[PDB]
Amino acid sequence: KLDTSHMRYLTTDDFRVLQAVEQGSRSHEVVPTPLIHQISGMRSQSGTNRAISDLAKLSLISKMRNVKYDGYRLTYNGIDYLALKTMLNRDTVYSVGNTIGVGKESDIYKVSDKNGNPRVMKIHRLGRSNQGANWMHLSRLAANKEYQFMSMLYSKGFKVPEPFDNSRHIVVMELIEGYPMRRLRKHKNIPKLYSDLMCFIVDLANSGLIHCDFNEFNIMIKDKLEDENDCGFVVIDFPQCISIQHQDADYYFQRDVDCIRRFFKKKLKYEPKPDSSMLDTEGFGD
Amino acid sequence: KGIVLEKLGIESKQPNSAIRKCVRVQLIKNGKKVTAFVPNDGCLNFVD
Amino acid sequence: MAKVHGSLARAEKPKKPKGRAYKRLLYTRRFVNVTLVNGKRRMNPGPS
Amino acid sequence: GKPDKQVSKLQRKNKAKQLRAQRILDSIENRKLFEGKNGAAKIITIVPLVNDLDPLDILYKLLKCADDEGIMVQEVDSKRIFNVHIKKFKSNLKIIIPDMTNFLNILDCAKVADFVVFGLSGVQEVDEEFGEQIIRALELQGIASYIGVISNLSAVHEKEKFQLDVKQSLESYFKHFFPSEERVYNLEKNSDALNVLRTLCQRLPRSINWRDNRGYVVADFVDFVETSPDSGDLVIEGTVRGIGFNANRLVHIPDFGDFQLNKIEKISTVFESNMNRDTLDEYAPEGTEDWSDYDEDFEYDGLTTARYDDHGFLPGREQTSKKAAVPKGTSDYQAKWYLDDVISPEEEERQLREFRDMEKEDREFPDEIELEPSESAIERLKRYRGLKNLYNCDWQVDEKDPSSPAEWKRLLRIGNYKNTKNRIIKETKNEAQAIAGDRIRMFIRFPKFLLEKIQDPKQLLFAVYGLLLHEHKNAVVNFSLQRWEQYDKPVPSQEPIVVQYGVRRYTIQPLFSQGSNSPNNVHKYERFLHPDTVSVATCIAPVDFTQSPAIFFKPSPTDAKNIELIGHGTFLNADHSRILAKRAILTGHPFRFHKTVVTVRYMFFRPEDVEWFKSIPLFTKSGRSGFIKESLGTHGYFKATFDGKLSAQDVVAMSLYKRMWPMPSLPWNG
RNA sequence: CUGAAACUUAAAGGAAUUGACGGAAGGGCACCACCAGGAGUGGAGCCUGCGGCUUAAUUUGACGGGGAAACUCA
Repeated sequence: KLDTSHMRYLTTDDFRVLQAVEQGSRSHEVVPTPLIHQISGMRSQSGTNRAISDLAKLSLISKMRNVKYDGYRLTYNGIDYLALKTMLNRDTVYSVGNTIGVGKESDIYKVSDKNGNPRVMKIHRLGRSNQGANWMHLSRLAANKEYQFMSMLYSKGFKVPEPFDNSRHIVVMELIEGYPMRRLRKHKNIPKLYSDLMCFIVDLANSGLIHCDFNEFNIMIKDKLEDENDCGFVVIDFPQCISIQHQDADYYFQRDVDCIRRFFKKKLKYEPKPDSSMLDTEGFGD
Repeated sequence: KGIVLEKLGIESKQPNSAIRKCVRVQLIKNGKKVTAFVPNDGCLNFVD
Repeated sequence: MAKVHGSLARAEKPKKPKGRAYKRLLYTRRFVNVTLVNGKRRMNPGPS
Repeated sequence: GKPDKQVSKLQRKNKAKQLRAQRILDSIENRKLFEGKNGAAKIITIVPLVNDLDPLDILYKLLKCADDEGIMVQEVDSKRIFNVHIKKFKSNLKIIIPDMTNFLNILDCAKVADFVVFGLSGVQEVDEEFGEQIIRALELQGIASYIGVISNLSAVHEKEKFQLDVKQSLESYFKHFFPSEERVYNLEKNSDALNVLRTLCQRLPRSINWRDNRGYVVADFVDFVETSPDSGDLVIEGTVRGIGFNANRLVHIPDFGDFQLNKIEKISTVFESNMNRDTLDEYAPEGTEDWSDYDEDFEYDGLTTARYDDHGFLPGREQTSKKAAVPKGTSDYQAKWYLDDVISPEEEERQLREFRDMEKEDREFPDEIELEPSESAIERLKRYRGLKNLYNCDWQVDEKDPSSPAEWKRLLRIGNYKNTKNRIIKETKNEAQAIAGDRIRMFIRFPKFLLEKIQDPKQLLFAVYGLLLHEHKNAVVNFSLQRWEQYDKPVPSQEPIVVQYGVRRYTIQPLFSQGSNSPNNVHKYERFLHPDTVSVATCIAPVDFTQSPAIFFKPSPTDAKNIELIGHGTFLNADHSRILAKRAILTGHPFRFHKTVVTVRYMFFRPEDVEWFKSIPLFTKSGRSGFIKESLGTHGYFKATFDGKLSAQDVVAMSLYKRMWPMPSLPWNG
């Protein structure tokens, strides 16, 4: 797994050697000893051997010798570490870790900055390990496309939070002091939030984005004040989104409307007095 | 025979990092300048 | 290091024989007293 | 572009005759400094290496081959400095005798002389307590062309076959410290006296680089002109030697200090000191205006954690809402449960053996320090920083300190010394008003009260040494340091030690370190001198722009030679960017052992010491880094993790740094 | 067409022999894989194990016969 406490055991030369490993591993399949000795551009063999041994005993570089072919292999934790070093070069990550929520393909920790403000993170471990290149490359491109999705959702006035960076497949997000409806019990002004939550579906479908897994576990509700009870609705449906040009959007849309009416008729016992938003008006809206 | 000029801290990487403690020397008889290795000193405290 | 000026010839381990007696000592080291070590001829043996 | 060259035979002989034409031209122009009719000055210093020799006997034996009785008849009565002209080789000589009761006087004799002549005894062996250190100290202060010679070879048995074995013994001794020459010559032989007289007349002496790049005058006549009742004008009549003298640059006098010039007068033009004078101040007032932009005024009182926030934690906020509940008699736990709201020779030997105990423990445990349970490390370690790597962290020179000397702000800061010294030698060869080899009348602004300390110029020397631009101005400079042989006596980094670099001597308490090159120019402060290799010694001292060698001593008047010569070195650099920091090590024993976490014993004695020191990394003398885990016990017991698995024979160390600055300088007299 | 030199460099090259690697291909052959289902988990409360938080200690590894107020207790 990922144990982030071990990369501060490394010096400047150690992640210089790790940068040489990630530079040499993207040109060939397996990088041997002299390409790490030459691509790094550093003085001695001894320092390269010491840095490679430092990554080896921290289980970051796997030594492999398949019949007179010495070579080295990057694991998940080493590329997590070098992505967090090039995140440190962009002077924003400072102190990391409380595991809140373990997804299939993205695990959520709890981080901070130099300013000390509360933030979180999204790692991406595709396959969990028979490491090749397709798994980590596909995690990297998935993190990149959800970063452009994340910035496009934040840039258009939605109640979707602020992105910062897409440092390889390591995605650093703002913490939101928000509660799910598993924790939430009763609210004063339920029809106003129901109006906001059909209007969110309306302007997503006007934008052309169809969030499909729109269950009770999706909605994160921020409590800004305790005396006036200000609210904000955070929606996490990023890999399950589908475009408006797809052929199967109809039962997705009525499934979203049917789930929100059944969840608001189950817990809060509130019924929709206006009619349901159907697919064709939103189709002409985009 | 020569007269020394400078201190050359050349770094020379692969395969052995030689921390080169060597002296630029101006010769006497012809007036051109060659580099020159100083042997066996760990400190080069002798050829000032 | 620096010799005292009384080096005028006119007016610790035991020392090691030189010249012909050293050739005597090498002969009796190698062939008079042959050290049979592991089927071979080991010069300078350690603790073994 | 240009075609190939086919050099002919005639072009080759034109090449050879042109190179030898210009080369005989500048060899002659180097040899026309020594026109022995009027414009010549050769300096001979004859020093004998045993107590039982008289140097006037060596003078007698040398000049009996020149066949002039009347010069000696003048020279017997009461004279010590002589100006002998010879008609045998047509050269002008000036011969300097030393006073044997002062070592520094012999240093002053041979540091000005173009020839150093070493007298030797064929009867008594030379002293390993007097004459060896004469040889080594003159050797390390710089010698030109030298002559080695004997005078007691008649006092041994009169058969010459015994005498050549003595001559070979002197040759083997003199080869050990002077390998440029191989023959010890005899004054008892008349032809050998002719040979050594010929070599002292004709041969070009080699140039000592530091003294010939500032210009120096030896003085034959001293006179005084009264100008004010508190200060007047010295008159110096001598011959200028070196690069020359300018009326604006300052001039150093040995055993007197630095003085400022009034006017000059050549008799073989008259020049004066204009408005471009170098002021007689030790700190330049323009250096106050140089350090105008302070950057780091970081306070240490308002710090919850140590100064590791560039490489460690976040500042932790602890809003202490202390409310008191009063039932009569209550511990902290119940009060925490009630009001929670959520929104003199004896002294010398005494200091000798305590300091020798300090470097023997410093050799065994390098820089550790012990903590008692009674003493708390909170007020002890305010000013320390616990940076993980010394050679990667970002310090700065500009940071302030309440332990600052106030004259650090008024310091002369040179960016590149390499361009600066080449620049200062090129203008001090350019606008030299008087070139060398001229009889000069030199006038010195000089206070009246120091006139008792001068001597007769024909009984004692009067060496006059010029100094360069801003040489009187102080800076932080550096010196190399190598200890002398058979010297095992300790030196720490805070005792008064007088440095002889150049002709000035200055008492200093020098910082000791190792010259390992750093990317951020930080170095390890060592408490004592390293006994093995060449250490480095930086301090606050006046600057020297010729890379003169430095000899290090303290005056010890217990011996007849009233000097304890410590070591030697060379002026390396005048850099303010080179900074020093000590390392503090706090020892600790790993108590209990486990696959992941290690309990450490006897490190601190409080839990909040661990809480403050939660950021700083741990390292092992076996070569393993580590980090702390949780403050376990109330007696400073804490848990810690490591890179691997350690045994009971390893020790946990902890590095803390605080910045150390150099100490100022003062000149030494006597 | 004729045709260098300074300088730099311990290999450059020819034939031939094996094959880790394949995300080339083709077979098997599996409910720790799928289809046909069934029971479910993940949704609710509670017990336990790990992590986290706190502690003076939450001893502690990756089920440790590690069931549990003294003991086991480290």
